[PDB]
Amino acid sequence: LVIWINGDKGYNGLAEVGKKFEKDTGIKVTVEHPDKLEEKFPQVAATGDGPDIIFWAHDRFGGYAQSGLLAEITPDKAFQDKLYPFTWDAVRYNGKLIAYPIAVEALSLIYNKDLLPNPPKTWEEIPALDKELKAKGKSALMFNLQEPYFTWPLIAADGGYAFKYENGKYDIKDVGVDNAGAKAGLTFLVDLIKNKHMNADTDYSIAEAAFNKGETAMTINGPWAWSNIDTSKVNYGVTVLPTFKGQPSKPFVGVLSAGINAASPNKELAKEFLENYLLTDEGLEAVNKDKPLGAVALKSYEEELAKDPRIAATMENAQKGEIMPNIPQMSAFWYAVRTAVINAASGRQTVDEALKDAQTGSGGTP
Amino acid sequence: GSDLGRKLLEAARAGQDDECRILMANGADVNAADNTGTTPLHLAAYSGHLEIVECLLKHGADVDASDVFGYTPLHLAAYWGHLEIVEVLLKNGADVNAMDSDGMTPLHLAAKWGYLEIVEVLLKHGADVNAQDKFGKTPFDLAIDNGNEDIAEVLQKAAK
Ligand SMILES: [Hg+2]
Repeated sequence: LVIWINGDKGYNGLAEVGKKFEKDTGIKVTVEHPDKLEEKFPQVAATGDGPDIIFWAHDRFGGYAQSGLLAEITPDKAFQDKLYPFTWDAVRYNGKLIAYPIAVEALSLIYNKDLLPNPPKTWEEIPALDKELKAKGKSALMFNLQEPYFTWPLIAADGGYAFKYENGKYDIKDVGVDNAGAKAGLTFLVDLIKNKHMNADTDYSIAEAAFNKGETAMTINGPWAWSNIDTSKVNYGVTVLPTFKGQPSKPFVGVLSAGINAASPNKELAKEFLENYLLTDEGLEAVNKDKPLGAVALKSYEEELAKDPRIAATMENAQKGEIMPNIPQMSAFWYAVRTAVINAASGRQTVDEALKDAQTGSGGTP
Repeated sequence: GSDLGRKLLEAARAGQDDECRILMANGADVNAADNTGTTPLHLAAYSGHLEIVECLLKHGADVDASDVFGYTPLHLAAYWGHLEIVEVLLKNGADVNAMDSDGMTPLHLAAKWGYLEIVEVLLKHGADVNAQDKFGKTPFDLAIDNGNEDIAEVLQKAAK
C-alpha cells in the first residue's frame, strides 16, 4: 500500500495507522507527501502508476474521475450511515462514489466576545451593529472581500449556487450566479460597502490583522485561521454564519477525501484500510494527534471532536453550506465570480451587470 | 491630491478635525477624490463630525459631489443619522432629491432607519415623497417595510 497525502496534514499519524495495518495484516504501508501531489497524481496516474490511495480535497477528484483515474468505491449500506449524509455528496462523479470522505471544513463567523457578546444571527442587523460600534472607533465586520470563497456564503444564501447538483452529477450548464438569489445577496454586500460598513479593498491580511488586534468585532474565516487568533489572545468565539432573508449563509464545503487509484490491484485491500482502519475513532485520532483534522465525516468521532465548539460550528456551517462542485468547470466559476464581486463592490459594474457576466463566464445562460 | 489628498480623505474618515485643518493648510485639495469618486466631504458626512464638514464647505467643497454609487454627502449624512450635518449640507445647497444608482434618495434612507427628525428637515426642503426607487418603493413604503411607525404617518400626511 502506497499513500499520498499533503505535507500539511498529519501524515505521521496516518503512518501509525499504517504500522497498525501491517502488524494486523502483513501488507506494508508507506505514507508519502510529495511536493504538489494534486498535480503529480493526474500525470503519474495517466501512465498507470502513482499511489494506491490519494488524500486530497474532494473538489479535485471530479477531474480525476473524469479521466478514469479513480476506482469506484463500494461502501456497504451500513458504512454509509457511519458518515454524515452530505459528505457522500462530495465524493460522487456521475452518480458514482469515487472517494471516502475523511474531514470537513467550511467558513464560520468568528467574533470578539468582549466587543460583541451577542453575535448577529442575521446579516440584516449588521448595519445597525456597525453603527453602534463605529461610535467606539471600531467596526462590526471585516473579512476578505477579494475572493469569492469568502463572499459566496452571503451571495448564495437566498438561492445562489455554482452548478446544479443532483444524483452525484453536476450540470455544467445550470449556473445559479445571476438568479434572484445571487443578485439579492451581492446587492446587500455592495450596500454594506456603499454605506461604508465595509471597504471594498479589504483582503485576507487586512481583515485578519484588524480582528486579531481588536479593531473589528467580527470576521469570516476557517479553522486554519484559529491558530493566529489564539496567539493574538483575543477572546473570540466561532459560531454559525448569519442568515440572509431567513436563509443560512451557504459557505463552500471542502471535504478531505481519500480516493483509490484505478490502476491499483489492491482495490478491495485499500477499502479495508480506509473503512476498517482509518475511518474509525482510533484511526482518525491517530491522525488528529499529529495535526488537527478539524471536523470529521465520521459521526462517532465528530461527536467527540464537537466538544470543541469551534469544530461544532464548522460542521454546522458545513452542513448548511454548498458542497464545492468537484468538476473542472469550477475553475471558470472562481475566475468569473471573482471579477464580478470585485467589480460590483467597486461600482465598476452594477450588480446585474456583474453577475450576468459571471453567469456567462461560468459557462451558464441568463 | 496624491499624498496630501489621500491623507485628507483619511483625516475626514477618522473625524480628525485638527489633522484636516493642518492638511488643508499644507495645500491639500478640498475636492480631492479617490478612484470611486469619494471626496473628503463624503467621508466627513459619514464620520458625523460637524466642524470638519463646515470646514470643508468653507474651503469650497462641492456639496453635490457624487461617488461611483451615485451617493452624495447628503446620502451618507441621512443614512448615518447625522441630523446637524444634513442641515448644513442642505443649507449649503445640497440637492435634497439626489438619487443614487439604485434610485435611493436621502428621504428613502432616513425613512428606512427611523430618523424621524431627519425625515422632517428633508421634507422641509422639498424632499420628494412620491419618488420611487429601482424596486418601485417610495420612502413611505420603506418606512412601512421597516416597521417605522411615526415616520410612515408623516410621509402619508405629506403625500395627501
Ligand atoms: Hg478641514
